[PDB]
Parts: sequence; C-alpha cells; structure tokens
Amino acid sequence: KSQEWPGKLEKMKSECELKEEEIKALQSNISELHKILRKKGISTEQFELQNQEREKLTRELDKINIQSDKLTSSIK
Amino acid sequence: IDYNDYKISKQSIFKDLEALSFQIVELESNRDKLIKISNTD
Repeated sequence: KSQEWPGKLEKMKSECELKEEEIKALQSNISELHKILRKKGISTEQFELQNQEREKLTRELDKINIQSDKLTSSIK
Repeated sequence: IDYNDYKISKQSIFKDLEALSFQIVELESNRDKLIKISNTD
C-alpha cells in the first residue's frame, strides 16, 4: 500500500483541480437563468398573505362537509 | 511511522476538499434564487 499513497494523493489533487474547474461553471447557469428571467416576468405581492386565509377556510369547509355527511347518515 | 504521515496528509487533503466543497456550495443559493419568480398565480 506504500507505493499507492503518492498515486492516491496525486489522484486526489487531480479531483481537487476538477472541483476548482467546476467552481467556474455555475456562472454559465446563472447567466442562463438571468436570460430566462429576461424572457419571463411575473411578480408576486400577496400570495403568502392570502394563502393562510385560503387554508383556514378550506379546513373550515372540510369540517363542515364532514359534519354534513355525519348528520345526513344520522338523519337517514 | 510512514503510515501515520500518510494518514496525516490524507486528513489534510480531505479537509482541503471539504473547504473546496463548502466554497462550491455558496453559489447554489444565488443560482436557486432566480427560479423562485418563475411560477406564481
């Protein structure tokens, strides 16, 4: 295994060099995403504010429907 | 004795790789931030 230590270290340093090269690649993805955002707009103002209200009213509707089904079965 | 030196060198280069990976991870947030605007109604 002693003869493989320098070779393993050199391969490891080559992997580090490959990672350093990969570092530069993400700028291309960033530029492509910038181009996409130039192609497509859209904006958001009050989605999160009304999402909680929608969830609350949906839960209320679900509870009301469950109660309605239970009461219908009881009535029958 | 040489095995201990090899282990120390391997640990050092592993720490260097971990630092390189941490540096790589930094740009992921900037990459992902742009996608958020794409799909809303």
